[PDB]
Amino acid sequence: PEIITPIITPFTKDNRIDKEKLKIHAENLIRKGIDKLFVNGTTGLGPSLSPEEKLENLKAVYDVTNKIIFQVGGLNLDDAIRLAKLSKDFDIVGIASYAPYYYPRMSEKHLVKYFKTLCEVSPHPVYLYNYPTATGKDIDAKVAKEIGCFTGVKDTIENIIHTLDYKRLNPNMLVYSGSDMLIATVASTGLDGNVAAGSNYLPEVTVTIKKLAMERKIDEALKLQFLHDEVIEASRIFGSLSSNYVLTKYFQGYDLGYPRPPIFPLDDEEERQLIKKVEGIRAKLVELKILKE
Amino acid sequence: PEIITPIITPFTKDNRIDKEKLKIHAENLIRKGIDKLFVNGTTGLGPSLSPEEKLENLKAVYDVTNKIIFQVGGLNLDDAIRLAKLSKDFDIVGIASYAPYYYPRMSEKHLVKYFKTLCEVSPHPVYLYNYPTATGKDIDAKVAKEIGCFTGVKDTIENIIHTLDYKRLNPNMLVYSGSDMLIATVASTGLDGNVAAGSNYLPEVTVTIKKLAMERKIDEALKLQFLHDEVIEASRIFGSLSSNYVLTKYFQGYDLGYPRPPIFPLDDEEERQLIKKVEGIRAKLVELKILKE
Amino acid sequence: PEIITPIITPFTKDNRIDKEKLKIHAENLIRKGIDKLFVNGTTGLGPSLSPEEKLENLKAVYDVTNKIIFQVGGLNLDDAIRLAKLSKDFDIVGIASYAPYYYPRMSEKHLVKYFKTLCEVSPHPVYLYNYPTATGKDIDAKVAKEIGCFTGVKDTIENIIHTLDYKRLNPNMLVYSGSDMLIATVASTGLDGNVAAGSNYLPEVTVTIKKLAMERKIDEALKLQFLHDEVIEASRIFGSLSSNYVLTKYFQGYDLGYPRPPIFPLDDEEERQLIKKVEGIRAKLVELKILKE
Amino acid sequence: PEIITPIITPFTKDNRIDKEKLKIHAENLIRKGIDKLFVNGTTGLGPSLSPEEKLENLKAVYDVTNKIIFQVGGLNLDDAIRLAKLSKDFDIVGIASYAPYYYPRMSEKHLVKYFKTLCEVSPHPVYLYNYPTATGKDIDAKVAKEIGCFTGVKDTIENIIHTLDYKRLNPNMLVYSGSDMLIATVASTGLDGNVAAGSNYLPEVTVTIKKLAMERKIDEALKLQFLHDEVIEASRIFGSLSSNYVLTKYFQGYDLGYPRPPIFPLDDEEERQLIKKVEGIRAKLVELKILKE
Ligand SMILES: *[C@@H](C[C@H](O)[C@H](O)CO)C(=O)O
Ligand SMILES: *[C@@H](C[C@H](O)[C@H](O)CO)C(=O)O
Ligand SMILES: *[C@H](C[C@H](O)[C@H](O)CO)C(=O)O
Ligand SMILES: *[C@H](C[C@H](O)[C@H](O)CO)C(=O)O
Repeated sequence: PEIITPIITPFTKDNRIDKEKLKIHAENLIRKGIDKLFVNGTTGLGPSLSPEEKLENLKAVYDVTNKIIFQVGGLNLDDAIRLAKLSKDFDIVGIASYAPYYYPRMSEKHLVKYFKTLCEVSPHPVYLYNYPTATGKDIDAKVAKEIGCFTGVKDTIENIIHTLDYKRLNPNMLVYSGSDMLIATVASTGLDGNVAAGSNYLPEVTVTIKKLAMERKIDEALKLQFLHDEVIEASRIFGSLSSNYVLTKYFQGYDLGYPRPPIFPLDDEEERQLIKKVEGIRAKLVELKILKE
Repeated sequence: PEIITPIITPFTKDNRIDKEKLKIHAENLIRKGIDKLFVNGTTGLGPSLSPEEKLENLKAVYDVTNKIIFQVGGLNLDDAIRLAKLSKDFDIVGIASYAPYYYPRMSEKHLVKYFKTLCEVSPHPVYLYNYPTATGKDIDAKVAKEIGCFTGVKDTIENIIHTLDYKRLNPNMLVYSGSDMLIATVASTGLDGNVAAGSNYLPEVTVTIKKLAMERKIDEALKLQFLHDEVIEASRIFGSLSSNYVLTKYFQGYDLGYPRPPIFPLDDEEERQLIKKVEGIRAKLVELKILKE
Repeated sequence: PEIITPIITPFTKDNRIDKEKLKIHAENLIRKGIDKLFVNGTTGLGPSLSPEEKLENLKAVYDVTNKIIFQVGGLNLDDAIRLAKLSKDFDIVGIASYAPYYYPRMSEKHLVKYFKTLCEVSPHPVYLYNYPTATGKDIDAKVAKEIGCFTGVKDTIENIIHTLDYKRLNPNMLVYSGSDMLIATVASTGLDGNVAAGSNYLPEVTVTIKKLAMERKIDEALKLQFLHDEVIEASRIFGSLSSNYVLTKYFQGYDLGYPRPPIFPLDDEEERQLIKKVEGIRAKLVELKILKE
Repeated sequence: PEIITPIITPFTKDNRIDKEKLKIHAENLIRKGIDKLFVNGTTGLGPSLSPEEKLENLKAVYDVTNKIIFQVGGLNLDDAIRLAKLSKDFDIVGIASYAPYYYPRMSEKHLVKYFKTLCEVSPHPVYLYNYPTATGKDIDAKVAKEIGCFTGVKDTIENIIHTLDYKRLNPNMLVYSGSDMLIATVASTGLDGNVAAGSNYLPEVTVTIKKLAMERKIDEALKLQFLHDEVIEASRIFGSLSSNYVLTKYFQGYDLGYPRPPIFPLDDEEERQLIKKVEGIRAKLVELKILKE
């Protein structure tokens, strides 16, 4: 199974993508063993990016690696098709899309038509990004089977039965969990890996969890998974999407600029409180030799 | 109380806004007794419009009327602030925003900041568009009070206790329900009216439910409310946002072109089946003299 | 429209029904203008009562009045049938049942059969007690129509569109809201009344809101409804079912003993903090001559 | 890890517990390798049982094996205390309780006090039965740690993150999933097993999944798990609690009488239809040498 990072998008204080900070982060993740990078995902604020900015993300990360799944979805199908077509010139792993968001109670037929349209124009394997809480609707294993053209799915949902059903109904699909908390379990249970937001700031931890689980060191894998869970939980206190920038600086040492408002940066008081929640974990990880310092 | 129309956005065959068609629709709404037009709302596919398109919509409708509430919200706060500022040379009723959508679990602090920012830059009264199911979060009476700068609220929620609480906690605030099914009830119970999607295609009915209820003719208001409910229900069969276009052409006699995919137009057969569901209702309304021929 | 009290079941210090206190409570409710008493409801802790105790509550209240709806539902259909049958010697308004609770995913067919079974053996008119949050299932206007034998419905739900639909789909059905916060609205919108927990302790307030709304004094009815809402809200702080006991003694001047654990009594401090939250309101109602003091 | 059966309670035509049938089923389960029996659980319709019937189930099952977890909870705490103190004379594994069900919005303090009360009187280890959808309340790993007296937990929830959390926050606690669909996964990931409704009718399948997973034959375990999932899905067509009876007689060859209405028995036609849905699965199981024929 693989660890895939939904890469954060660094923005400048002028609210533009900071390409040079993006490349440093991408080079580091690849160096520390991350298999592939998911670009324009939730963690990268994809829904806050214009199509031009989605493409800009791909270009900059493509300077570092071709190990990329390129998220192109949105509420203007013509723009999503254009991005899909444009990816022809990049030797990447796949494109992806979440379901059309915001609008409640979209028919099954319309949702299927949306995805099959992307498949029809896609010059690469197409990944489903299933995230019901964010998008307001579910594209479960049976609907995915009906769409019929997915190479893989990232299933972000608090229900592993739901995730296993993709494998059960679609044996040749790649099936990933969107949870950092499930890296040990997913590697234990025959699933294909994790697109793990926490691998932005602790790629070492997520890779080592997966390694230990593969080795069938399940108790050791769980011990480390449970320390990583505490960092995930600390990140959620002030808002994980914002906290991810702070934790990446803290653990990896380079910064990633600002998020894009209304995803606001943590203020000084919030940062201090976040660091006090994780510095002990950071000590344990250095002790364990997972982190250098 | 008032009937406000979240006006449909007509698109051409090639996915641009049909400005002349939008002006015809707007003019007919005003002439048929609609009080204001809520531009770039959900019914208008506001989340699917770039900021420039949001501005185009305001300019087209403004050629017809200044009775406008201009919705400017989005996931790029620099863009919504720009739209808010640009509205200064339009003598309109107000600007509006839904909450930042898609991203789950955004903090009270951050949501509060987003809306206080818009109010800080706004040259007009600001209206809250509260839509928990689409945006994934709720800006209730309490949070509205803490933001402290809203002139009015559109509450799209089935819970009328929730809507009544805006008035309870903010006595001066104008408070509209986002439901077509609650026109008689809103009018009876001391609230300020409805922002009603179905008034796009049946403005005569929604204006008449309001008036009946205003005159304490509750049984009659309800009779007509219950008829209108059947039309809402039929619009949901193939997708209300797509169905609104078909109903407007059917009931009002002019067309509004296409929605924007992934809000896909109904096909011929769905159009036919939709019309069959509402024929006998059209007939009742002609007979009641609410509609002509 | 009516105000109906889902009467509290006072328990003794050794966890038995206090018959004398229940008769004293029932006399006062009837004296103060309450229309009917709903016995073994949620407020009465019906699900915590054995079938014997549910009969005992009926016998006691019936000493005071004929104006009783007798709730008999439970997870043993034979006991519910037996309570239905035993009601034949009581000259009461009707019997009632919530849907079978606890077990999720019960089929529509098995739900219809449970209610049709009770209608088949009932010597009295049958009222639907619809409470989806408590029971885990919804018996909506269309399901009620399918069951076909309800004389009325109490709909405890935060969605008045849902409550209105009972009237729409079943024009002869009596339709009550289970909300205290909706007394002004329900009377202004053509529904039949409220089965209101808060009328245990403020029957005078509930009757007055209803009267003011009936007389079309909506702003007066709201002002009063909004004050009542603050009392409801205070009661939720430490748990409504437990607080109702404390409030009834505070406002009506007699003791109602204890709830039945695990609905635990308020402790001295909770009781003191609660009274502190409503004492300003008690003063205002005295000043308005709604409460005599 | 273990497979624990939440054993069905067989009822006679006249709605009493069929002791002899219960004993035969209990005996067969143990002989087929089931580790422990969970008595008066959801599958055994415990909320539909009086305290006297809960105790009668314990006595009959105790004739067969002492490997019993005795579920005692309900909405009368005195009766649950009584059942707990009565279990003193039985040399069994433990007692258990779900949270007080039906009543929404019970405070954490009241839920804690309910369980600690049962812990203070228990003559055996105490197990948490956590079932949020059925009871309306979640007693999560943090609340479990606060209560402080649980030897183990049965977590009936699809979110395995939530189940792993009990282990994380309470490392000495026995942690079981209530899902039949998570048997391979739970065994793989270092949890203690499953309390599986489907082990009533396919005990041999559930124990083999567990053993395959234990042997790290994940693909083989999943294959069998996926077949087992199809029987669970089939059981849900006409209602799982009712269907469990028909499947047990079908797969195990003896009958378990009747459920207790409103859990109504399947009819002849529904039985025929269910069997036709699982026939082909039975053939697969025979071909895999799990079942004889
Ligand atoms: C995917 C990873 C998950 O969707 C986020 O965990 C959900 O917050 C991504 O694109 O970030
Ligand atoms: C426990 C087993 C689970 O609670 C169910 O199988 C899911 O409803 C039980 O006691 O039946
Ligand atoms: C307002 C009306 C409601 O928001 C929608 O009708 C709900 O679908 C609007 O902006 O369209
Ligand atoms: C009816 C009152 C409402 O059903 C509950 O108070 C809602 O909590 C009853 O029987 O109490």
